Amino acid sequence: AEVKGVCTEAGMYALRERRVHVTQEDFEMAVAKVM
Amino acid sequence: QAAELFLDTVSTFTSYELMDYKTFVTYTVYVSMIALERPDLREKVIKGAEILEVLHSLPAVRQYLFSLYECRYSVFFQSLAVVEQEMKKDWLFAPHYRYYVREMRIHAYSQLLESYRSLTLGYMAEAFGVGVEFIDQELSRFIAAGRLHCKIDKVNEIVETNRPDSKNWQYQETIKKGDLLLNRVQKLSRVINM
Amino acid sequence: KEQNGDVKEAASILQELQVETYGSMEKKERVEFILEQMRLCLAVKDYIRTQIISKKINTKFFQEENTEKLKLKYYNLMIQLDQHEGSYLSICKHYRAIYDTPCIQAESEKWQQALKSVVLYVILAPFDNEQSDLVHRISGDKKLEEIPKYKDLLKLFTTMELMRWSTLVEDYGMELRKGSLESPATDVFGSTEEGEKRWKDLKNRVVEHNIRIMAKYYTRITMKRMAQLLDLSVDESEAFLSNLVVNKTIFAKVDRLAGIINFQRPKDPNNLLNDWSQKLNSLMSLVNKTTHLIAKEEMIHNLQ
Amino acid sequence: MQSGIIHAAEEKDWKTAYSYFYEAFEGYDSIDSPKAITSLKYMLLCKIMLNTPEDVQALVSGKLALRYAGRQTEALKCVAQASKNRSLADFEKALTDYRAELRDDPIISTHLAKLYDNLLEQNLIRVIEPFSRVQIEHISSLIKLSKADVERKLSQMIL
Repeated sequence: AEVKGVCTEAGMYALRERRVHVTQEDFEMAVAKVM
Repeated sequence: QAAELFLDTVSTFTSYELMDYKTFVTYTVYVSMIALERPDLREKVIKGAEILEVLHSLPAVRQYLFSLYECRYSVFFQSLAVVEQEMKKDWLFAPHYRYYVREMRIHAYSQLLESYRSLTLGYMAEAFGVGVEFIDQELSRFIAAGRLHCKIDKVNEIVETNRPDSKNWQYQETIKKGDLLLNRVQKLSRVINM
Repeated sequence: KEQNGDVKEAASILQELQVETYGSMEKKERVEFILEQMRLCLAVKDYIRTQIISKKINTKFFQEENTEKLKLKYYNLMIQLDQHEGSYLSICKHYRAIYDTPCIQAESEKWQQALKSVVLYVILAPFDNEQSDLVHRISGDKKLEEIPKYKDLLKLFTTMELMRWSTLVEDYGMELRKGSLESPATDVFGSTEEGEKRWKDLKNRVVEHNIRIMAKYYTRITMKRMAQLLDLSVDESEAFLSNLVVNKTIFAKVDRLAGIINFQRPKDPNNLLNDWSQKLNSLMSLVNKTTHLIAKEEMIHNLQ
Repeated sequence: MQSGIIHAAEEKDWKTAYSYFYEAFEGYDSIDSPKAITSLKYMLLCKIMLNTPEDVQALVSGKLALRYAGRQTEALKCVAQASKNRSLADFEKALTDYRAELRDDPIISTHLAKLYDNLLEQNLIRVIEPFSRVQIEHISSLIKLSKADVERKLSQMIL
């Protein structure tokens, strides 16, 4: 569940930085936010 | 549509089962040159970070694309010759290499002629590195085909451009496509009625 | 503080007060306090502060009797603010409001000067629907009759015809910018930096009027003639026209090579056929009207 | 602030850089440092680079930006006015006025080239708008540039 939340929050970070592709930085920030 | 899809998936390409990223970017650059207009080409290919990095890796196709973009002529033609050779070698592009080269030559001629009311065949030949007679015959062939918006005065060699309204092109395309679809509809009608 | 100089600190002292909120204070004293605020703000040369303070006065208050000095001071401060800003339409409105003051209404010379300022500033205002309506009302004003020349100037600026700035200056200049000792000449164009600016603006308004008239009457014109009629050289005339075109006040395509200007937008088939169909509709309506007239005359002259 | 620098130092997106600078300005708004002035400077630079110079005046006139009037924000005000006027001469005048402020490499000297290019294009558009057929020499005389350079730029714009 936390892994899925990390994926979703990486998508949300890619959204916040208006952009079409989720990136390594988005995944990093998603992990940091979720944990 | 090939260029549209390739530009969509340029930054997310992972299908190595088909071909390497180098070849993928090569194909993307080719289709983008032959399909996209100057603004879209500038925004997508000439400035896309991934395309620029892979073109830094590629010594030749980068030169081809940028020569086309920034109007360095006759280098566009050596590039077009080499790319034509590899297109003919390639199985995917093979039964379209002649068409692609013809379209790219037409695009280069149109790009050179767009921003000038007249342009001497001598200047055209000097820009393209080719001879005056060859460029004259090529230009006349394309004008007869109807894919260039100019005429050429031969008694005193000079290419004079014109601006036909897009309504004429749209009418010609409408007549052509409607003729194809009307032939199909009539064929269906004969098939059904009897 | 002000009597001791140091006007900025006195200003600050005043705007520390939110006099608009004090309920017990009478309305007249509240307005006087706000006017003092505005006066010291103007002295400090804080026009933004003066404007926002001015926004705290309800002009309706200058109608319930005894409000003569208050309204005159308010509108004079508004005129000063708008002059320091650059507007002319608001100055015209404020001068007209002053003209509407009984105190100015009496003492004939006062309303002479007030109406002169109103006319001058409505002329100076750039053209638009609001300015056109204002000049319409000012011309409709009856008391213009007393002043001989300013009514004529308003007539010239409201007439749909050209007017050369040379003859404008010759006929009117000597009795607007100076002169008229018998009837004091307003200070709208006085020999001071701001008066020079206003005179240049009047020249610009004259040129704009000429260009508008030429735009509406001409299908096509040459620069060598447009400049001649605008009393400018070819370069200044074409620069003015380019400024107007860029601002989108007037449409005009300038073929510099042939020295031509055309004010007609490119012909659209939709527009052409719409004009043709409107002509046809008007024709049908006119034949209906004329046959009704036929019936009327036949009724009158047929029975007997 | 560092993210807003790195974005628009790598170019690409300017709206995200403007958002980063706005957040940095809110953070630096005298709450914890005096760098709010430079954050606002970068914010105005992003707003003008976005081809939206009309917003700079409101951005500087905002209640919170009102208390930052100075040689650092008025310079960007002048640059925004030049961009609105599409007047390369006025842009050069603003640079000459605020040379050190706008050219002492405060992470804007790398963008003055783009400013010059886009403003030159806009000024050419403005000068050619009231014309159906004009001399290139006349355009050069109006925009203060060489005939060959304006010819090349006009050809590029046409293409």
